[PDB]
Amino acid sequence: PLMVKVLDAVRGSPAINVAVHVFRKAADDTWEPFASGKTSESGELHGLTTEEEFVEGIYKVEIDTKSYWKALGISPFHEHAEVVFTANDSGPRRYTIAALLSPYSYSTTAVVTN
Amino acid sequence: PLMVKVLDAVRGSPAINVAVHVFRKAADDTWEPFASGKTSESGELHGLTTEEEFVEGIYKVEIDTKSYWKALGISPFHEHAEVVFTANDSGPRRYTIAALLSPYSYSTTAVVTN
Amino acid sequence: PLMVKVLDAVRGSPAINVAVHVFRKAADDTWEPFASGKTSESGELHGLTTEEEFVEGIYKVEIDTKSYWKALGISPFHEHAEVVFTANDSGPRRYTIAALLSPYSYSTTAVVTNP
Amino acid sequence: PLMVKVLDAVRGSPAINVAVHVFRKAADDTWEPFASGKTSESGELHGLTTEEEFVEGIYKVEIDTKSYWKALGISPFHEHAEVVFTANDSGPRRYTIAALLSPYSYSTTAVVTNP
Ligand SMILES: Cc1cc(-c2nc3ccccc3o2)cc(C)c1O
Ligand SMILES: Cc1cc(-c2nc3ccccc3o2)cc(C)c1O
Repeated sequence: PLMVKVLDAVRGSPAINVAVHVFRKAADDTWEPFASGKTSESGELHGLTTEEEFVEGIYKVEIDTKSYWKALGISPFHEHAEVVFTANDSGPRRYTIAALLSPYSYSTTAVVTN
Repeated sequence: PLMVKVLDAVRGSPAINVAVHVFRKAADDTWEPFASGKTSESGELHGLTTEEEFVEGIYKVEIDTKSYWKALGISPFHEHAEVVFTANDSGPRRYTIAALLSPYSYSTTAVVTN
Repeated sequence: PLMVKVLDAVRGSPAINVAVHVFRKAADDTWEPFASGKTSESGELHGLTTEEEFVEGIYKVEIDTKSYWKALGISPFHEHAEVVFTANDSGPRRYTIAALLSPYSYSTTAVVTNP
Repeated sequence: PLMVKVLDAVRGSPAINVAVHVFRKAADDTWEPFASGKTSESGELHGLTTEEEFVEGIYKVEIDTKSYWKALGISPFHEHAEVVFTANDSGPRRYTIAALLSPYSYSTTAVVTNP
């Protein structure tokens, strides 16, 4: 039900081998680790969770943009890119979180479908 | 070698049934019709051209954003979104032109891969 | 009534010295030159037109992004970024056309105000 | 030395009355409140800090986008837009953090200048 897609606006390419960490907000308002991985050669990270586990709640997707840019020898602005949202059962069932990265900027969108 | 992907930033969805026209710049500097279609239920338009036909040159991809927004009952700013680029044989072989649409704004990127 | 602002997403800076050409669609459906200029050290281009001259019409703002990137040593994807819109069709408005540039991407927005 | 600018991509306008909270990472690795305010009728938030107070550190600018959209009748995707960055680590700089908002998307950039 959750996929993350990361693109590079400098090179016009997928952003490959980017670390992504997903957290779920706990009852005490802290962020508990939920899922993680590294983007593939297509800039995608699949397999993070299952329908059973991905219950309604507040989630944070953290994309390690700084390390990505540093590996390319480029000085970036942000420590990371953060996407924070509520999963809602009454909306469509599949969430794609997409991010388009530049050294001093990023764009993010959600594509939520059935 | 050419795919167009259109997303809706208001609804968080693919932008479905959007008209897309591709033109190739002619020797006399006019834009000659090249390919066209309507985005699918996934916001994608595949099958526009072939490797044989998609020779090096300057291309324009015109996305009919105004009609899209009007069909949703939303007043938009732009007449259309235009993406103009050179196809180059020495770069990667497959071009995805992606657009992320809002009523008064849009984002576009190119994902060029082998 | 028409201002253009250009930012560089690689440098985190205004995009300075960017050429901008504005056209207006004529009665015969061709794109007539309307005005032109270059962005300043703030990434802004002011003074393109006047409220008298900026009548209703369909306008195209062409931002010459390719030349900008090439001069930074980047061979960019796009030839230019074009922004096409109807202006002043409910009376005079002020338009800011903003663009944020990367070598293989850009975003553009408009801020439209009624004086 | 720190300004926040917020634009609305649906309306083509400044995003007015947007709450913004700035935090700074403390020695113990927690996010300490640093400053806060709301965007003006221009979509800008000035006066958050001073060059004396805005020392080197890791800062988080939280833009309360959800509340903004809900008040326009749109149930948006994100809880907020957060911008996290190291500041002033090569001496004082001026930072503009800009955000362009849609219900299911945003973009953000920084403009960093050396006075
Ligand atoms: C211009 C743009 C494209 C995308 C985009 N998301 C995509 C997903 C699959 C294939 C191509 C894609 O392009 C995402 C964002 C946040 C953007 O600002
Ligand atoms: C297209 C765009 C414009 C801006 C923008 N930032 C601006 C600052 C002052 C005036 C107009 C401005 O437009 C910011 C972002 C994150 C964008 O994606």
